[PDB]
Amino acid sequence: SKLVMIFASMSGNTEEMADHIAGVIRETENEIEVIDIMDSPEASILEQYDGIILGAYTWGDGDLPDDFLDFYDAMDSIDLTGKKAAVFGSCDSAYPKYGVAVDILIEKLQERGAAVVLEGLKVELTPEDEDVEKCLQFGAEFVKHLS
Ligand SMILES: Cc1cc2nc3c(=O)[nH]c(=O)nc-3n(C[C@H](O)[C@H](O)[C@H](O)COP(=O)(O)O)c2cc1C
Ligand SMILES: OC[C@H]1O[C@H](O)[C@H](O)[C@@H](O)[C@@H]1O
Repeated sequence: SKLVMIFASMSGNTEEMADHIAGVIRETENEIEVIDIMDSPEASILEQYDGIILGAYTWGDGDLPDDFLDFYDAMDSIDLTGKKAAVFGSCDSAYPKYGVAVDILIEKLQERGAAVVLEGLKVELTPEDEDVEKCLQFGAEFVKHLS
């Protein structure tokens, strides 16, 4: 199957999660294209993949990264029925609205018809060894849901 991952990372933590999730997935007989939101992918490309993984940190007042906002709006015009999807992000518990960018992206994927096959994965700030193992398990479980 063909997979796409779109992530956002300002201080590298969500990037580290993306690289380890995609690196695990890459060891299967599936292709995965990993794209940084700062390269401005158009949301219509999501329609062209069998599975979709989004990664995002949370920004001010429980919001999406600023660089995700145009893409998020463009998701209202895409059809994801049938696709398998999942979301992860780095987070900070000094904020009350903890990791809610993950929950916002999950909700939009649901609205467009994707089958969200994993709970959202939230890691506090920089992954530690246990967090990297969670990233491994996330990629492993995602692949199990494909066909
Ligand atoms: C201005 C600012 C606002 C933030 N707001 C939240 C928030 O509401 N909730 C949250 O969980 N983290 C929030 N954070 C924390 C970032 O999500 C956190 O530092 C994360 O590790 C960044 O991921 P990154 O390294 O991929 O950029 C915010 C951080 C900054 C600097
Ligand atoms: O792409 C726009 C339209 O796509 C689908 O039909 C959605 O279910 C509908 O709510 C939306 O208005």
